[PDB]
Amino acid sequence: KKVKLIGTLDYGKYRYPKNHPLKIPRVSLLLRFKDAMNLIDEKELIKSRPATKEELLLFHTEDYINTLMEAERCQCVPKGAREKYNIGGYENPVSYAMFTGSSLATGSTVQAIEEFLKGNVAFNPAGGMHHAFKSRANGFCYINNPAVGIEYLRKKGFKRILYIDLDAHHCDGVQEAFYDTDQVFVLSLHQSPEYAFPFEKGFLEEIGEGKGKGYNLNIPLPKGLNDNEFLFALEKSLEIVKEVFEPEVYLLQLGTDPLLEDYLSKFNLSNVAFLKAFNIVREVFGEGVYLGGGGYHPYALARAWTLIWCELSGREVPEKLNNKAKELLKSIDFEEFDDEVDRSYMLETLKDPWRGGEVRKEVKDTLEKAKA
Repeated sequence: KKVKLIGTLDYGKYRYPKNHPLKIPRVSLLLRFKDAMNLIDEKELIKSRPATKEELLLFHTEDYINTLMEAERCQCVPKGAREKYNIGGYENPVSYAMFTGSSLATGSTVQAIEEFLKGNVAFNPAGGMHHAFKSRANGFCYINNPAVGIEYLRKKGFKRILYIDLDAHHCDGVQEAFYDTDQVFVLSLHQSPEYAFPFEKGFLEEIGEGKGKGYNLNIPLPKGLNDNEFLFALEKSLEIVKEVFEPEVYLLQLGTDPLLEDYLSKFNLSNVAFLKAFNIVREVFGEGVYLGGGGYHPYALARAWTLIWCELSGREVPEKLNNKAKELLKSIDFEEFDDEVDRSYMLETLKDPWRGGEVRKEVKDTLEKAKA
């Protein structure tokens, strides 16, 4: 069984614009970072390929896909598309990430699935664009690779597919996509919509509809979440899923936004708890298909996914970053949101110290209601 990382430095040329949180390098940064740390070899890397039109149409509608292609190459917001497809605003702007970069991340998810089906283990850090809808952009996402991937598996004959989303934001796009079926089960832990995007979905009472009622489980969590609370919630929710669903295969999305250093979440987790969460899922369901996700702090993203790569790859995690790696991170013009918190300590070690605490009653209550 080989372990593979799907990626390419080309993502670096399809960055979001200016002000946008996705302006920073991410998968290209991960690749350069693992290379600088000498934690990856050429034969472990599979070059990302674009999703084909056919693969895209496994989930998205033609008119929507055609609009993304036209908007991108002509660099415009076609008449009626802002309203109809949610394209053009600050959130889902016109850029080359809208179709080319998105198609590359999505093809990489199909590649990750292809590798898994060959019996190998793969990680597509560019994947996990979980907010896009069948025919509309949303939450910085234009193409929903998790949904394309799940439909890819359904076409292959899988009838029990589990999707687990550990990103700090709700996979509203994925929820809608499989809300109606009992063939797919979606579990998402995320900041409560009472205070975080998408605000409109992500509540605990959304458990599906029709045949799929009972096959969607949202675990909304509070501000200031610590490591113990996140892992408590994870272990308990996995038990709920396990008692009701026996997956033939599962996909796991690993956005790094739940970390303390990422301002896009009110969660204050450590990279080490992030790593334990990943391993807890594997202990419960064995090996699955691994995807990236939201993560908007370059240092946080790089070190955390590096822990994931080291776990999968079977190599020891160095306790410190070498010079090439620190200089790489320092070269990223990022600018911390808070004028000065000082995140330079992140350059001094790969793993951060645990960030635990007591498990609040709120969290215990949510999981108890989720069970019933």
